[PDB]
Amino acid sequence: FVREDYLVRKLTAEELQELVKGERKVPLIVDFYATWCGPCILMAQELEMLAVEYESNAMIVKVDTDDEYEFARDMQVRGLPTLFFISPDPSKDAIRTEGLIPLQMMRDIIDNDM
Amino acid sequence: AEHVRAPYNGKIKFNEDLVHPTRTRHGHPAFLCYIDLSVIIES
Amino acid sequence: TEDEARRRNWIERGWAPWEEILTPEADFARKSLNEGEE
Amino acid sequence: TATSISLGIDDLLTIPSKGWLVQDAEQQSLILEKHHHYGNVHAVEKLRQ
Amino acid sequence: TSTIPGFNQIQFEGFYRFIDQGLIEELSKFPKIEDIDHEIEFQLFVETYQLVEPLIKERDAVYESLTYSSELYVSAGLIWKTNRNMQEQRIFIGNIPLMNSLGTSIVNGIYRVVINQILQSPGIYYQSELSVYTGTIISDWGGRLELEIDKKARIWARVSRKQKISILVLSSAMGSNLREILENVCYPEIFLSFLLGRIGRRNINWRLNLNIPQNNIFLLPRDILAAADHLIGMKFGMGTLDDMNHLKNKRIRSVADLLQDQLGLALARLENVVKGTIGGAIRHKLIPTPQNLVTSTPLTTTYESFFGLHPLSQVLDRTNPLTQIVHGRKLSYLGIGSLSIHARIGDWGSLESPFYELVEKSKKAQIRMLFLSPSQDEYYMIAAGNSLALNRGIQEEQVVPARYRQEFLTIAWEEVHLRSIFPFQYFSIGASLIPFIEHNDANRALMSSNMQRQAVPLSRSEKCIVGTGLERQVALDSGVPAIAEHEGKILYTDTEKIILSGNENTLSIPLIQKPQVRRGKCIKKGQILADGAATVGGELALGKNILVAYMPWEGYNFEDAVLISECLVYGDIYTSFHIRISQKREIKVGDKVAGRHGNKGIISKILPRQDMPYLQDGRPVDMVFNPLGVPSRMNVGQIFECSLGLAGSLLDRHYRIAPFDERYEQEASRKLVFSELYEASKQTANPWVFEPEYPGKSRIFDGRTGDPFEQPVIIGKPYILKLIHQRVGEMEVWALEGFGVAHILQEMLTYKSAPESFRLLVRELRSLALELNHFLVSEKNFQINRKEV
Repeated sequence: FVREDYLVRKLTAEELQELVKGERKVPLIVDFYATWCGPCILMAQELEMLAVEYESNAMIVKVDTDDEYEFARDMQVRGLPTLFFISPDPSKDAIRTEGLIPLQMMRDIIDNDM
Repeated sequence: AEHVRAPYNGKIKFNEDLVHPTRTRHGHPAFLCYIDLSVIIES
Repeated sequence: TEDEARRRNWIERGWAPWEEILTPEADFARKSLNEGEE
Repeated sequence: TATSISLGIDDLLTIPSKGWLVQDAEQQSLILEKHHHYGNVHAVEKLRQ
Repeated sequence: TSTIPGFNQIQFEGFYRFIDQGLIEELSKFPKIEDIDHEIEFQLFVETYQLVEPLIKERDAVYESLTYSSELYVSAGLIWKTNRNMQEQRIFIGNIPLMNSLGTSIVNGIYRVVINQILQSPGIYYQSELSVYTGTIISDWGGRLELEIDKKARIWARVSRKQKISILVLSSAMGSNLREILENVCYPEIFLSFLLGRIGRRNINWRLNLNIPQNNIFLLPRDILAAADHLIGMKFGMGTLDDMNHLKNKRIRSVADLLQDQLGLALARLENVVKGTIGGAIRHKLIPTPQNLVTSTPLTTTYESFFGLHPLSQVLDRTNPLTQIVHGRKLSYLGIGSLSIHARIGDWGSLESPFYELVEKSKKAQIRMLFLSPSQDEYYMIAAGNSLALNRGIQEEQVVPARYRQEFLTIAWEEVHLRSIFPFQYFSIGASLIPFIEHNDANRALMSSNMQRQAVPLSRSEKCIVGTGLERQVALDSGVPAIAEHEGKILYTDTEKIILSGNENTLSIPLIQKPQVRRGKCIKKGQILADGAATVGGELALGKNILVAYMPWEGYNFEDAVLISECLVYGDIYTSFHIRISQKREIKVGDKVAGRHGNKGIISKILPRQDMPYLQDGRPVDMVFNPLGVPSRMNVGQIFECSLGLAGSLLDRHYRIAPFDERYEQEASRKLVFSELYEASKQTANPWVFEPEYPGKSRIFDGRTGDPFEQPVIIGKPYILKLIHQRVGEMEVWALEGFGVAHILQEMLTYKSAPESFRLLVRELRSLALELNHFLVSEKNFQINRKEV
């Protein structure tokens, strides 16, 4: 076996609707990157580090807005790098963050707001 | 071949009828001379 | 044979001596270079 | 030892008119390249320039 | 494409190709084997080929002095008679040596690397001998075939110096008649007037514009007909001669092709071993399938003799992390040079380099990097210029220096096809590690490479203040640092091991290094865990940043001798460990040091700290180079490295200057250096660092006097590397006898080792049945005394 080089998992918009409708044990982080975007090179590395640091205690996934542009617009995304933190409790409001937020702000949100 | 180079800024002056027209090794037009030619430089 | 090949160029290869309009430096080249290098 | 023969980036000393001379040789070459495209100058003359 | 390739990838992709096809390819050529009585038959069922993993791990094989190898098994049919006299046993065919990931094979305990071989590419070539138009097919077996015209055509094919036949006669022997020649050649009345492997097929098709299908791997007669037709073309001048020495006409054989050849030899030996054992089975009966009629000897001993003896299998130069990489990228004509940083061996054995493509408006390309061999890249206008020129015209018509065919020329961007965008594209690894290389005479680029390949790893290695950014690539690909194999949180770290936990699974990584991770760190898969010898922070760290002045001292730095401070002995700064037991080798008089710029020198003098020259900040300099070396070897780049290293020492900045920064801007390197010198000055309030009167130089003081040397001395903190460490000749005989000093000559040639060697001379001639007889004549008595010989 050779261990896969990346942990942040790309989803389609429908696979994301499935993942949000189904019950979750852990916070879901959704990254709306796009591959032409400069800051997304950095955000992808921050999210890879977050995805290692939290192991199975967070579900970190990404959605390329080249593919799911209308879904990004319906998510009220107004730019990239953008990130949703969706609580496992479905009553709570999700948090959208915009720009390269620090990895410590990601940890803060995941530990204290989700 | 030695190159003669202008020692001063100014206006070249000479009677160009004393010298034969030619095409240089570089395709530039030039004059080819077989005399002692005096060239003025009005600096 | 020059003239037979001239005819063969005209008839088969489609040759004609289309006159070339030259800038005076290109004409000077196309004349002076007939006489020698320098 | 009492002196020193140390070399620095501005101890080297490009001849001041080099820029003009290069500009000269550049402008002629550009003009010849232009005239080579025009078919006034053949490839051997351009090479030799 | 997007990034500098892994340096070992050329080996890696070669070895994987050998596994991915070379095994099938070579096993498929194993024939059915028939006995002498035509009744018993043996064959390998190649479809069952099975490499079982090495049962011994690398670190055990190297310790036990063994070969780290996978075991090949194949099922083998053997019909001992008709009907059920059949066995189809799975048999062990033998050990194939496996590559370790950094590109080396452990063979009998010693790391070996297979050097790449350069050969003349298969195909067809035309030489103008003396005019004697001479065609030559090269098959990929190295077999020549020659064609020639000297006058009036009458093309001969040549087989030997006494064997030439007209090509219509050869074609008749190949079964092609004059009607086929007439139909299949462009100039048939000229012909009538006379009355290879996959790479070879490709190159002959390309060079002759033929369209023979690839499945016709061998030479066809129509290939020779086309070669003669093109030779008539050359005779008329309807073509070009080919230059054999040019890099475009070379191919590279990697580890893949040599290992595959050695599998071919091993299987041909297996064929002889099966034939001989079937013989013993057909004469002594013996036992069927004892394992089978196969021994392990052919493969195992073929590969181990390849590694032991073949000139292209060489012990890994484990001297330092750079040489471990560079060795596996050598390119030898025997069986030299090294592959450029971005070079890739293509699927046809050509060496390909990446070029950005300027397709403008029509096409919708996805990836705009081509990879092109020197055969292709001459038919493109490659520019190396920049788009940073504008005029009352337009950017498209702005001209740049480009390369087309083998020529250099100036063309508009509108004409440019490709751009050579990567800085390191043409450099070897050693050349890429030299900052400001464009300011060093390229003659020394090889030498300055060699210097780094002689640098001893130092205890307390240290990152260079000025670099190029390839120290990272070298550290990563050397495999001397412990790279993580799996993501996770760190659990434990000491001198013996690192421990990871991730994906809720643990991994233990023993160190054979110092841990860079804190025990609380979290690690992504391929990040560094521990630095190796001569790495720091995952950068190559072959040397130390030594405070240096360039001034001629009182001869102890005569012609690149070097003075060092005693502090270099105090600080263990150049203390190495040499293992035999180990010895703590300090730096000594007569040790060799070099900068990366080819500024080598030998330590002649060690002075105490207060005898050194000292700066206006009071610090004594730690070495004194001599400046006459700088124009001797023409290396102005080191003065930049000096000055900017000083800046980096004072600003606490490292610098990673990619080559040819002058492409941005003229004087760009001077601007960087002077800018950072001025920043270091004004931030530290050290106005002597940037003296505007003579920037980069400063006045410095004699530690034995306190007076300043009256002219400013160039100062720096360059990166200095410590390097690794009786015939009486005929020209000495000529010199001694020139001095007439002939009793010394007699001593040196006789009793220091008639003389016994003249006894040998006479005895061997006497053994050739010639009497070399020595007489001397008495001056007194004329007696012919025979010498003792």
